[PDB]
Amino acid sequence: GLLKESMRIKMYMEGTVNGHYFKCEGEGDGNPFAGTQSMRIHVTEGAPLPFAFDILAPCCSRTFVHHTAEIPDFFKQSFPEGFTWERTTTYEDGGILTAHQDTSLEGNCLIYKVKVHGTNFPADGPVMKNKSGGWEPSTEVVYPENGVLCGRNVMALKVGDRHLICHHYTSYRSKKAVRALTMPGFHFTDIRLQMLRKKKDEYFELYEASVARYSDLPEK
Amino acid sequence: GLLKESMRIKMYMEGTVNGHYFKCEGEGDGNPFAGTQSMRIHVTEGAPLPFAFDILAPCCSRTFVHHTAEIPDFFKQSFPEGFTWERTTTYEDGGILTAHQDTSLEGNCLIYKVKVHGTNFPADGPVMKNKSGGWEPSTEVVYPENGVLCGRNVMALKVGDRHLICHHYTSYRSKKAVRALTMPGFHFTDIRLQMLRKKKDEYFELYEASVARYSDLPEK
Amino acid sequence: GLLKESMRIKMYMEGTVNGHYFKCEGEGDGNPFAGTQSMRIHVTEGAPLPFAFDILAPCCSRTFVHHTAEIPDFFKQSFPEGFTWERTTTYEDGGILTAHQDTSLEGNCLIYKVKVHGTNFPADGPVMKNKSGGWEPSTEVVYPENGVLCGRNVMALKVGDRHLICHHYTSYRSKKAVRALTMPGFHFTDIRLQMLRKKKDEYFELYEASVARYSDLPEK
Amino acid sequence: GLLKESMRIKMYMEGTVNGHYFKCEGEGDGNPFAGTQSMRIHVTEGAPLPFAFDILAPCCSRTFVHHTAEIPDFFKQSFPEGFTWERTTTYEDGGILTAHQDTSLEGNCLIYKVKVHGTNFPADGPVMKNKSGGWEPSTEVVYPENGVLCGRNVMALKVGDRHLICHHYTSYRSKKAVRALTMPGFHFTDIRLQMLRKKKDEYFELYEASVARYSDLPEK
Repeated sequence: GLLKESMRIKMYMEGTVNGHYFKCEGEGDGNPFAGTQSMRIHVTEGAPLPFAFDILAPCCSRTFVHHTAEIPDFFKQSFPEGFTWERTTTYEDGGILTAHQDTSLEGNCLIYKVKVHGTNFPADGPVMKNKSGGWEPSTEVVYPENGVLCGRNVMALKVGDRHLICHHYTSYRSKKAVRALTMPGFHFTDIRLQMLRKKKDEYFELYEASVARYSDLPEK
Repeated sequence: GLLKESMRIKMYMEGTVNGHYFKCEGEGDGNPFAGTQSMRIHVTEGAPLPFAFDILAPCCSRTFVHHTAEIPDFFKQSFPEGFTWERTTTYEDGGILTAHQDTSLEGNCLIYKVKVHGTNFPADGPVMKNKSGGWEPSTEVVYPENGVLCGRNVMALKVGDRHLICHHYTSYRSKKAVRALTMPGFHFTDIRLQMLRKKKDEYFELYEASVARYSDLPEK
Repeated sequence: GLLKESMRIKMYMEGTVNGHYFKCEGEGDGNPFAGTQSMRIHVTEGAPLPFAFDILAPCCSRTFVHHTAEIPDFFKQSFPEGFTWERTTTYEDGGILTAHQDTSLEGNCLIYKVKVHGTNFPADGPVMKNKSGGWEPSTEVVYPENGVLCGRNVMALKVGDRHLICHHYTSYRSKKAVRALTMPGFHFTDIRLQMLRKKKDEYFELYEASVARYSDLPEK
Repeated sequence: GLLKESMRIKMYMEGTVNGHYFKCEGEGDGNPFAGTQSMRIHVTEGAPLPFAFDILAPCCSRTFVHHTAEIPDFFKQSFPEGFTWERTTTYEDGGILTAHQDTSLEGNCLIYKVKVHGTNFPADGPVMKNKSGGWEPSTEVVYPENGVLCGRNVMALKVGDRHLICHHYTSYRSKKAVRALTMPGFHFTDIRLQMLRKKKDEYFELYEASVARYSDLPEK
C-alpha cells in the first residue's frame, strides 16, 4: 500500500507571531486509517517562544482521519502527489494567524512544510501572555467548491475557566488532477487536539484524533 | 411539571430585509425533552416575500433540545420566567441578519416574539434572488460566560449543489436569576432544520430536531 | 420649487450600541443645492452616551449634495416621495454598525427616521472609551445597480495622531418609481463631516458639506 | 538627482491565480514628478492567461505620483534604498489577491519584483471567465502609522454595464531609515489605471496617472 497502517511524519515550521521570528521541527507518527497521530515539536530558533504554542498546534495533518459512512477521502486520494492547505484563523480578541502548508510523501514518511504569519494578538491577551490551556474538541464543516475542499470551524481556546473563540477558514488543494479525484459531499470532521507535554516554551508533545462523518440526527 | 411532553408554540415575527418589511405569525408544537418541533408560519404583511425565507427559519426555539450526558438545560431551567436571545448572522457574500427574540410561557404554550433586521444582501445573490434550497445540518458550539450562554455556529445554505456559508454569533440570556440557575459547561448542539413545505412565499412549514452533547471522540 | 434654497431638517434616531440603548432628536437646516447643512442633536434618552457620538454622526443626509458636471441627482429626484438608505459599517478593530433610515418630506421640512444597531465594539477601543477626535474627509464611490444607488467608502476616525479605519456599504433606495428616475453613472461624492460642538455626551453640533463629481484625472 | 524627468521601469512578476501558475515580465517608462507612466507586459509562462489581467494590473508603481500642496513624498524620499509594499485585495464575489512587491533603483531604471497569490475567484465570475472591461478611476486613502504608510481603496472593475467592487489594503514600507524620512499627513491619491491594448492574453499595455492631494472640500 502507498499508505500503510503506520506512517512517519517530519514537519518543518517557520514564521513570525507579532514580530517574533521562530522555527520548529516536528517528528511524529500515526495511523492514517484509524485517524490517530502524535508529534514531538522542538523549537529550533526563537526559543523560548514569547507566546502560546496553542495557536501553532493546529498547523502541525488531515491525512490522519478515520472516514466513516464511505465518505470519499480527499487527502488519502491525493497521494502519491500530496496536497496543500491554506488557512486564516481570526481570534475574537483581534489576533490573526495565516498559514500555508505543503504535504508531500517520501516512502513511508509524510513531509510537512509550514509557514505561519501572526499579527494583532493583544499584548495583554492570553496568547502573548502565554496563559492558555489548550483547545476544546471541535467539529469542522467540510464541503467541495471548484475542486477545492473547503473547511469552516469554530475552535475554543481554554483560558482558565473561560474561552477565547477563533474561527478557521481553510482551503485544501490537491496536487493530483481534480478529474482524478472523487470529491466528497458536505460532511463534518470531529477533531480533538491535545497537548500531552510542554517544556520551557521550547519542546511540545501533541496528539490528535479525527473522524469524518455525516450528522447523527435523522432526516425527515 | 411546567414543561410537558407535548407543548404548543406561538410566534410573532417582524422586521425588514434589504428594506422590504414583513410580519408573520407562526403556530407550532413539539416535544421539548425529545427536542423535536414543527411550525406553520404565515406571512401576514410584505407577502409575497421577495427574499428566501431560509434566512428567517433559524429565527423561528432552544427549549426543544434533547439533552444527553446530564448536560444542564439553560433554556428549560429558565422557565417560568423564560429567556431572550440575540444573534448576529454574517453571510460570506456580505449579507448580515440581526435578530432579537423574547421567549415567554403562557399556559402550555411557548411564546416567541422576534425582531429582525437583514441588510447588505447582494441583489443578485441566492437570498434576494430567492434561489436557496434549505440548510445543511449544523453543530453549534455553546459555552458559559458570566451568566450568559454563548453560541457559535457555522451554517451552510444550499444553493443548487453549492453552499453559501454564514456564521452565527449568539447570546442566550435567562430572565431567571443567576443564583437560581445551573450553568452548563462547554458542549455542542447538533441541529437539523428542515423546510418541509412552502407556498407563494407566504406560507412555510418547518421541522427541527436538536441534541445537546459532548464530543464523541475518545480522550487520551 | 419643491426643494428650496433653505430647508429645515428634523431627525429622530433610536438605537443600541454594545447593548446601551439610546434615543436622539435632531433639528437642522441646509442648502440642498450648495450641498451644505448643519444639525443640532440632543440625546433624549441614554445620556450621557458611554461611547463616541462620532460613530453615529454619519447616520444623521444625502439630499444636501452639490452636483457637478450634470451628474443626475438620485436623491433630489426622489422627492416628494422621498428615499431610504441603509448602511453596514465595519470597523477594523471589530465594531459593526448597521443603520436604516427613512427620508420623508413635510412641506419645507425633511424628516429623518433612523434606527441604529452597534455590536462588537471593543471595550478598550477609542469608540467605547470615547477617545475619538472626529472624522477625516472622505470620498464615497457611488454607482447604480438596477435602480438602486450603491455607495462604498473608506472613513478614517481620528484617534490622537492615529486613524481608525472603517468601511461603508450603503444602498440608497428611492420611494419613487424606478422608471421615473434618471440614474447616474459611476461617480464620486466628497464628504466632510465636522463636529463643531459637543457637550456632556448629550448635545452635539454637526456641519457637513458634500460634492458629487467625477475623477479630476484626465482620461487617455 | 536620483530620479529624473524620464525613468525606465522593469518588472518581474510571478504567482498563481486559482492555482494557475504564470510568469510575466514588464518594461516601462514614465515621469515620476508628473505622476504618469506606461508599461508593456509579456506573459513568459502560463500563457494564454485563463483570467482577466485586470486583476494583475494594479500590481504592476507609486514612484509615479504628482504631489500637490507640498505633501511629503514617501516614495521618492525612499531612494536610493527604495521601498516595498504588500497588498490584499478582496473582491465582493469572493476573489482575493495578495501581492508582495519590492522597488529598487539601478541607474535610471526602477526594478519591480512582484509575487502574486490569487484564490477563491468564482469559476463563472468575470475574472475567471475573462469578461472584464478594466477599472474605474479611484481615490486611495493614505495615512502614516509608525513610519509605515497605509493605503485603503475601493476599486470597481467594469463588467459589462455593471461594476464588481473590490477593496485594497496596503502597507508601504521604506527601506530608508525612519529618521531620514519626513512622513506625510493624512491625504488621498487619485489613480486612473488604463489598459490601452491587449493581445492573446499574453501581451498588455498599461497607462496610469496618479495625483496625491488633500480633500477639495472647504473646512468650516
